[PDB]
Amino acid sequence: KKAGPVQVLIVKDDHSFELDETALNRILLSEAVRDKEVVAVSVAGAFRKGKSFLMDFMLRYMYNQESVDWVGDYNEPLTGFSWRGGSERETTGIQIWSEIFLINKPDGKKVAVLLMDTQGTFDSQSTLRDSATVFALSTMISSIQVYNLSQNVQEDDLQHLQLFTEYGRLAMEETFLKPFQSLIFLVRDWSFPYEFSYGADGGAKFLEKRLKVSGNQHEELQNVRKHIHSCFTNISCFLLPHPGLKVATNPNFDGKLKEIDDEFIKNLKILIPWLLSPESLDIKEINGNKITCRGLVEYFKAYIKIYQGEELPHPKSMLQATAEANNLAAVATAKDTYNKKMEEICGGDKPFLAPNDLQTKHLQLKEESVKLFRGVKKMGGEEFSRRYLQQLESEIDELYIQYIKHNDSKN
Ligand SMILES: Nc1nc2c(ncn2[C@@H]2O[C@H](COP(=O)(O)OP(=O)(O)O)[C@@H](O)[C@H]2O)c(=O)[nH]1
Ligand SMILES: [Mg+2]
Repeated sequence: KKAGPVQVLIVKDDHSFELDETALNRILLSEAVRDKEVVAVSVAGAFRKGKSFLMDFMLRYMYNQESVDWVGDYNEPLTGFSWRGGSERETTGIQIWSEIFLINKPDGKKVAVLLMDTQGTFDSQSTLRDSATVFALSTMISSIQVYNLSQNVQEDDLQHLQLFTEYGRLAMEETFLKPFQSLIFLVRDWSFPYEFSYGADGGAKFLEKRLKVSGNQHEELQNVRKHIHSCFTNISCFLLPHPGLKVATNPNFDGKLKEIDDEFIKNLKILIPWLLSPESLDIKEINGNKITCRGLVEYFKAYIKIYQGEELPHPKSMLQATAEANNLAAVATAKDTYNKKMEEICGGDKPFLAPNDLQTKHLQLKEESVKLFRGVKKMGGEEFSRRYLQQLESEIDELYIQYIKHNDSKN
């Protein structure tokens, strides 16, 4: 029925990660949105840090682009669809919004925006692994990762980034492109507007001090500061102020808007567009290929097989995963091209085509669609690629078959 948060990936108590593929397919494989280039916005962070709360206002904005006052009526309590849904009942894992959002970039492109909520605990390793895995995945998939910290970017906050740098540096060498898109530090209750101002301007001078290496204090947090900037195309920071005390000292805050502090609402109002304004949306791209919702479904499947058991994958294994998904996505794109181009000539209905003619069109469009497959960059390497080549040839042969059926409907 109506939209709500659907728990697509969950961490099992046995330390294994189960991905509800079916729900993922309902959402991203729907015909309306399947073929759209995709923006994947994820918020990740500790439990009980104001994530859902924020993500509300992200929905309020998405369902109300037109409004100047999407934030809502001040004398009315906050209402609308809710990420908090059933109160937690909190478990490490990833939630996505049941409704994908369709939006036009300034250049007329109709993109799909996917909202991810990433919940995990960050305290004990047997509990960090899962979190760092959920975090890994979350970041791997997302085009935009907003990292939701409480009061400051702390060393332990920067620690969870360690897992990427190893994999980044590796991916970077093999692809010759930086591996991740945008990472955003969202500092939650900033209390030094006199040291750095709230919002992006100020958030950025803050992040520059915090990320600068060689307090001499840091240890192998040096390694992260050293390489963090090479792994991410862009890294930014937003200083968000305290919601006021009615919001902080209450669970499932049911108050009216006026209850929320003014400077929190002031700044919340620039923040959300900042992240999800049409100009600000960043299309997910791996290797320099833009990714399709269908395409994105491949990367889920691939990365999930990797994080099985307590042991975490080595960059090398992750890398190989990215190769699978990257290769698969090329198949779908090339097969889509063949399929859609064939549909004109063969016809959704009409008109008649002589058997030998269908033959000659098919194999040229098959050879040429295979060429496009070869054209796209492949993570793994030709040898690794070649197994997928066959798959594409085989998937096209079965599409050919289906098209002789249709063709052979002219008496
Ligand atoms: N101190 C503080 N508390 C907040 C903020 N935003 C929300 N809260 C409150 O903190 C509690 C946890 O927020 P919640 O939405 O459940 O975040 P989540 O549990 O991480 O998804 C809720 O009762 C909120 O009412 C914030 O920016 N600062
Ligand atoms: Mg949440």
